[PDB]
Order: sequence, then structure tokens, then C-alpha cells
Amino acid sequence: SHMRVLVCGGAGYIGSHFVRALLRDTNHSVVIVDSLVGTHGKSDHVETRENVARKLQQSDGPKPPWADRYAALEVGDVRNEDFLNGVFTRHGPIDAVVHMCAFLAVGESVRDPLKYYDNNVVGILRLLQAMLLHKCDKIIFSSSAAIFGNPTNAEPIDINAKKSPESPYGESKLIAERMIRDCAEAYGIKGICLRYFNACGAHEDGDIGEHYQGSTHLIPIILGRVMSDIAPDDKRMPIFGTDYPTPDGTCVRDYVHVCDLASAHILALDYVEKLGPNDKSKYFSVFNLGTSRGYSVREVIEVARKTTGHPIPVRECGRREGDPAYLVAASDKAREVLGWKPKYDTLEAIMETSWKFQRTHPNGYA
Amino acid sequence: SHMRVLVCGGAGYIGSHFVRALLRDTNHSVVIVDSLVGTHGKSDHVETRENVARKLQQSDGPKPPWADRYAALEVGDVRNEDFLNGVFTRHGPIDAVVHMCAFLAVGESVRDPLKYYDNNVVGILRLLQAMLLHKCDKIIFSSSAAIFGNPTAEPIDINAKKSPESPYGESKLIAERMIRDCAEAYGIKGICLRYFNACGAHEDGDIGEHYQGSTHLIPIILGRVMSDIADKRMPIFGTDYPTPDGTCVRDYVHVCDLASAHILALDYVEKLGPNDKSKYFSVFNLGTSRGYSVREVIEVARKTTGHPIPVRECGRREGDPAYLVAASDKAREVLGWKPKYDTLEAIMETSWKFQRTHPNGYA
Ligand SMILES: NC(=O)c1ccc[n+]([C@@H]2O[C@H](COP(=O)([O-])OP(=O)(O)OC[C@H]3O[C@@H](n4cnc5c(N)ncnc54)[C@H](O)[C@@H]3O)[C@@H](O)[C@H]2O)c1
Ligand SMILES: NC(=O)c1ccc[n+]([C@@H]2O[C@H](COP(=O)([O-])OP(=O)(O)OC[C@H]3O[C@@H](n4cnc5c(N)ncnc54)[C@H](O)[C@@H]3O)[C@@H](O)[C@H]2O)c1
Ligand SMILES: O=c1ccn([C@@H]2O[C@H](COP(=O)(O)OP(=O)(O)O[C@H]3O[C@H](CO)[C@H](F)[C@H](O)[C@H]3O)[C@@H](O)[C@H]2O)c(=O)[nH]1
Ligand SMILES: O=c1ccn([C@@H]2O[C@H](COP(=O)(O)OP(=O)(O)O[C@H]3O[C@H](CO)[C@H](F)[C@H](O)[C@H]3O)[C@@H](O)[C@H]2O)c(=O)[nH]1
Repeated sequence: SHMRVLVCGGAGYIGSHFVRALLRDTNHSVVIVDSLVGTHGKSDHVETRENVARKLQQSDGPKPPWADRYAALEVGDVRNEDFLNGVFTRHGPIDAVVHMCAFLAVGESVRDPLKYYDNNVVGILRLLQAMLLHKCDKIIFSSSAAIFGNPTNAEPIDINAKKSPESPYGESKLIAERMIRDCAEAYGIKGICLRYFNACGAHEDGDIGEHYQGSTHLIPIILGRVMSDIAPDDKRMPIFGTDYPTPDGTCVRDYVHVCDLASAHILALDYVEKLGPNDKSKYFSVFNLGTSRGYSVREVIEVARKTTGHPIPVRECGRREGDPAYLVAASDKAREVLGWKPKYDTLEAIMETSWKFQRTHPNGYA
Repeated sequence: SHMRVLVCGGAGYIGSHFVRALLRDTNHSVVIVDSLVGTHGKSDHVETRENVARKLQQSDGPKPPWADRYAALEVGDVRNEDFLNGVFTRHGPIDAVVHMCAFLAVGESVRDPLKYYDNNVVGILRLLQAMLLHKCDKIIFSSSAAIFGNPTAEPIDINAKKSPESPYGESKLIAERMIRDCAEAYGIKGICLRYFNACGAHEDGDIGEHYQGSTHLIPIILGRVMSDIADKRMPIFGTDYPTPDGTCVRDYVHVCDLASAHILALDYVEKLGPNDKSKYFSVFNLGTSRGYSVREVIEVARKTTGHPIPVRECGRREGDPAYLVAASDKAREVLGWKPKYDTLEAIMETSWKFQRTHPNGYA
């Protein structure tokens, strides 16, 4: 069932995986608006025409069904109203927006909040304005468990739990959920906010993922440590905080796989597509995306150890500014309403796909 | 005590009152940035160098100790990067920013949020960014009782749980987190002033909110009297709220009492420096602590005018919480705030005095 989807931030880690899924498992037409700021200014991994042609070229087994499926690449910043309006016009009419652009370094957001309030909030505000201008009524926004922060009993957080963000990154997601929500009653915009918890894993083909260099996330940062235990003879793995209210001092988290997250967006796209003016108390919804099983920083590292076969010595430090103690998803609503079935349940299987990618990319897409 | 103040939205209703107060009760220098988007694009009423000399000229009798004082006026949007930097360059260094500019129709905000999100939120961000670039480190922000929304009875505490009933309430709220965050990150000192329902005119009767195109009760009410002298029926929005009389209860605070709270807030931020901490971000609720329903206001209007103010009852205006009255202990105990006005009757008198002698606003 055809739609023309514009994907902001579509050249990033999570973005690349969603795009892949669109190309492979939908008949949807894809436009990526990305600025490349989160991709060191490069677009080699992006499945453009044009790039997919150069992949079908060098090498061949049996030509797969998805082979001619490619995305357009508009490069520039969504905060640029002039450029963005051009994108909607040239590639329209756009049916739905999947909004995945942001800055996402929780630690950085505390030290430089203006940088986060600007990009994250102003970005979304421009999207909604463009949508309005171009008669576009559907949006999937990449939200985050960072909206919940700490309780005022640590167990799976449902869609409606209290929102006390502990970081300006969390704030900026919540602000955007509010703007989107408010556009529902006012303009009939149909929005689904998806609260990913901790994005992890990589595509089974092992060719796109989150390289450890410049990364701020746990699993990339471990594997990165493993990549230098390997390289020709301080080294150890930093733990941020061991004095949290958890069964082992380490922050606990819910590690969901980028492909399961990808499939949630397709269900979400499908669910907003079938909404009628009849409803319309369903025009805005939210969903928490996670496995529901939690792991602590210490537990994570252990799984890396068994997955890579490497020593990985640790090294404890002080807490990072803006980290809750616990963030584990209750995903009932996603499973009921969207019929979301996450294929990856254990971290071991996810860890496998993250390793497979990293271990084959010593220098990244470079 | 000589400090240089940028007042954004200073050409407005509350701005003009705060500025006069700055000019007459302090030695602060004064610069006004305002796009004139709320003053119908004119500045005749602004106390610039030209205009303060004309008051002097038409005036008879001995000059007051403030007859020469005046503010600089800069015309443009705070959202325009170039223009703002221009203003900070020329008039710099700026010691404090007073941020009073916004869109403010609670009703319109529900119907058209992005208009409010753009202006209210993008506005405060630009300022915060421009404050950062030009090394200004003190801000006084115009907040609102609209951040509280309905409870989950009693005058409202600064730390009462905030659940906004409207996009306008939301935008004031998010600016407060933005400003709080900025204290921690960059050591900006910020005071958030939650005004309640702003009311009254100044005692001289030359300035205040004209009724034509106003979205506010008291101006709309006195509007009806003017319409009749100078349905015509005065509409009541909702009669089914859970309040004693069925109509919304609000807390009407005199613009001059609001003004003097700012001057108190300026003394409070300047009296901080390196050698401090957690006094860097603070919030104050500003009201009289007396609640008046819509019906009661109309009664006070009815008494002040001699006019019958014939009425008709409609449904709710969306985004209106039932009850919004201030608890102002903290504002008194920490700034030393003493609102000179208390009952709505005396406040209503200043309102009407202005309004009855201004058949066509400023034109
Ligand atoms: N990574 C996670 O664990 C995770 C979890 C929850 C939420 N999220 C959210 O999901 C989204 C994407 O996550 P990611 O991990 O892929 O990060 P990412 O940096 O890999 O991808 C985001 C993309 O957005 C782009 N971008 C940033 N600002 C832009 C701008 N203003 N205009 C155009 N493009 C811009 C970047 O270039 C990047 O390609 C973000 O919105 C993030 O907040 C991520
Ligand atoms: N009026 C009230 O009942 C009251 C109560 C609570 C809070 N507030 C807040 O206090 C402030 C004062 O409101 P007011 O009653 O004087 O209304 P007002 O419209 O008269 O004042 C706002 C002024 O700012 C200007 N302005 C708006 N956007 C601007 C922009 N982006 N750039 C430059 N100038 C801009 C307008 O031209 C206007 O002069 C507002 O921030 C309002 O939200 C007012
Ligand atoms: O060297 C390191 C690096 C990280 N950590 C810790 O590993 C855990 C996970 O950290 P990440 O940065 O990978 O992810 P977060 O838990 O900070 O994730 C938050 O940021 C993400 C976006 O970047 C998502 F939004 C997510 O929903 C939100 O919870 C935390 O204890 C963090 O402090 C360490 O102990 N040592
Ligand atoms: O024609 C009217 C106009 C107003 N009202 C009622 O009068 C009360 C006050 O209305 P206003 O819009 O004049 O004032 P608000 O209470 O909506 O003020 C709100 O918005 C103000 C700024 O516009 C301030 F921010 C204030 O903090 C916040 O309570 C509300 O119940 C409103 O529904 C009527 O019945 N008929």
C-alpha cells in the first residue's frame, strides 16, 4: 500500500536501518532529508540509486528482489525552511514524515543545552510547519525513554508513567511530543511518538551499524575497546557510576534491536494511514519500544566478553550527568495496537550482530 | 542603582508599565526591543527621548525628578538573528534582559499552537543564545499562571504541580526549563515571574490595554460600555466549571504591582555573583491572592461604570483552567514584594479611568 515517506535524519544509525526496511519490505517511496552532521559529512552507506547500483555491480550472487529499490537523498538541514520547503515540493506530495533527526548525547545536553533545545525543538517545529504548508497529515517521531527519568520499585515503564526528564535531551523529546500532540486537535495531524529505549544491534548483513569512533554509547564503546586489544600491542573499559540504586550499582537499561525498531515504524506508518476523521481521539498516540528484559552496565560487558571472546578489563568512574538509574520498557501497547513482535529477545543475539559489524569495520564506512 | 536593561516586549501593555517604573523609581538605563506586533505597529505611547520631551512640553508646573529620563527603542523581532546582535552590539554591555515578548491569547493558542510555539519558544531561545554570545548573564522572564493548569480551592504555590491546559501555558513552561537548564550550564541567573491575571492602568491614566481587539475580560467588558456611549451582549465563557458560581475564578493583579516586582527582581539578580550557587534560578508567583469569578468581575465592572452590562452565557473557551489564584508568600518573603493594590474595585477604577478617556486607543 503505497506512500511517499520523507525520513529526516534518515542517514543515521537507526535511520539507515529504517530505510533498509522500507526499501526491502514496503512499496513505499523514500526521501531522506539528512544534513550528515551525525555521519562525518559522508553518505557512502546511504542506499541511493547511485550507490545501490555500485553495490549490485561489484559482486553478485543471485540478484535479490529488493535490488532496484533506492532512496532519494536531500542533503541539508531541516531547520532551513527554504531548503525543506523545496524538498517537500520537489519530492511530493509527501504522505508521511518520519522524524529521526536530533542531537542525542545525554551527557553533552546537560553541559550545552542551547545546542539541544535549538536542534531538537526548532527542528521539529519546522517539520510540523512544513507539513501544515504542504497538506501533509501523518508523522512518526523518534522519541526516547529519556522522557521518563527517575521515579518521584524499579520495573517496566508503561507509556503513561510520569515524565520528569533528567537531561535537556529528555526535555527536548517531551517538548516535541507536546507540540505534536497539540497539532492533533488543532490541525488534524496524525502523530505517533515512538519512545525507543536503547538502540543496539546491526543489520544481519553486517554492513551498517554504529562504529565506535566518536560514539557516546555503551556497546559501541566496549566493542571499540575490543578493537584495540586486537590492534598491534590507559586501555580499560570505563564504567560511569557504581553507586546507583540498582542490584549492582550500575545503570540498568533495555537494549532493543534496530531492526525490531525498524518494523515498529512500518506498523506505525500503517496504523496512522488507516485513521479516519471518524476517530479522532486516536490521532495522537505513544508507544514504548523495548524488549522488557533489562541488563546492567556490568551485565552488558559480560555478554560482550562471551560474544567476542576477549578479556575486556573494566575501570570504574563517576556517574555521567543526566543518567537515570533504570530504564526498562513495558511494550504491551505496541504489541496490542501495532502488533509489534520484536524478533530479538536476548542481548546475546543482538550483541552478535553488533560485533559482526564492528569487527568487520576497523575504520567504519571509511 | 545603574544597570543597563534590555526589555523585550517593552512597547506592550505590561512592558510600558514596567518601563515607566524603571524610569521613575531607579537609575537603570533602558533599551527596548519590540516588533510592535502587539501595538498595532505604532509607538506613540512609548517613553522614548522624543515622547518624554513632549509630555514635558504639554505639561504645566515644576518638573518631576524623572522628567528627563527615557528609554531607547529598537524596532524588530527578537527571532531575527542579525537585528538582535545589532541591538546587543550598539547598546552593550547589557547587564540584564527582561523578556516580556510573546503571543498570549489562551484561546488562540489551542486553535493554532505552532504560532505560539514558534514565537514564545523560538523567542526565548534566541535571547538565551544572544545573552550567551554577548556575555550578558542576568534574565527576568515573563511567565504565567497558565503553567499550572488544573490540579490533580487554594491559592497556588510556586511548586504546585504544573500541567498546562493550553499551548500558551506549555510554551511558558518549556522556557522555564530552558532558563533553569541555562543556569546550570552557563551560570546565567534567571528569575521566572509567574504573573497571574494582569489588570489595571497606571494612575496618570495615559496608558493601558485598549479594548479594540483585546482578548481579555476586563478590557472586553469596558469595551461594551464604550461601544454604547462612545449581540452587543457581554459573553460569559462557560458556566459549568467546578467553581462556587460556575464561572472561572482568576486573580487580578495591578500592572504597577507587577512592575515593581521586576525592579525588586533586578536588585535580586545583581546582588549575586561567583560567590553564590543555587540562588541562580528562582521562580515567583505574582497575584493578590484574592480570586474573582467572571460573574463577580462583571459586578465590579457594573459598579464602576454605572452601566448595566447586559450579559449572555456561552460555552467554554478551550484552554481555560477553572481556578487560578496566587499564593505569594515567597514573592513577599524573598524579594520584599508589597502589592499596593488588593481589591478589584480600586484596580478596576484605574482601568476605567484610562479606558473612558481613550475612545479610540492611541489614535
Ligand atoms: N540511539 C539511540 O539509543 C536512540 C534511542 C532513543 C531515541 N533515539 C532518537 O532516534 C533518532 C536517531 O537516532 P540515531 O541513533 O540514528 O542517531 P544518529 O546521529 O545516527 O542519526 C540522526 C541523524 O539525524 C541527522 N541530523 C541531526 N540534526 C539534523 C538536522 N537538524 N537536519 C537534518 N539532519 C539532522 C544526523 O546527521 C543523523 O544522520 C534521534 O532522533 C534520537 O534522538 C535514538
Ligand atoms: N496580559 C496578561 O494577563 C499577562 C499575564 C501573565 C503573563 N503575561 C505575559 O507577560 C508578557 C506581557 O504581556 P502583555 O499583556 O503586555 O501583552 P502585549 O502583547 O501587550 O506585550 C507583548 C509585547 O511583545 C511584543 N512582541 C511579541 N512578539 C515579539 C517578537 N518576537 N519580537 C519582538 N517583540 C515581540 C508585542 O509587540 C508586544 O508589545 C507576555 O509575555 C505575556 O505572555 C501577561
Ligand atoms: O564508557 C561508558 C559509556 C557509557 N556508560 C553507561 O552505559 C549506560 C548506557 O549509556 P548510553 O549512552 O549507551 O545510552 P543511554 O542509557 O544514555 O541512553 C539514552 O540516550 C539514548 C540516545 O543517545 C536514547 F535516547 C535512550 O533512550 C536514553 O536512555 C549508562 O549507564 C551510561 O552511563 C558507561 O558506563 N561507560
Ligand atoms: O469575553 C470574555 C473574555 C474572557 N472571559 C473569561 O474571563 C476569564 C479570564 O480571561 P482572560 O483571557 O482575560 O484571562 P486568562 O485567565 O485567560 O489569562 C490567562 O492568559 C493571560 C495572558 O493572556 C495570563 F497569561 C494569565 O496568567 C492566564 O491565566 C476566563 O475564564 C475567560 O474565559 C469571558 O467569560 N468572556
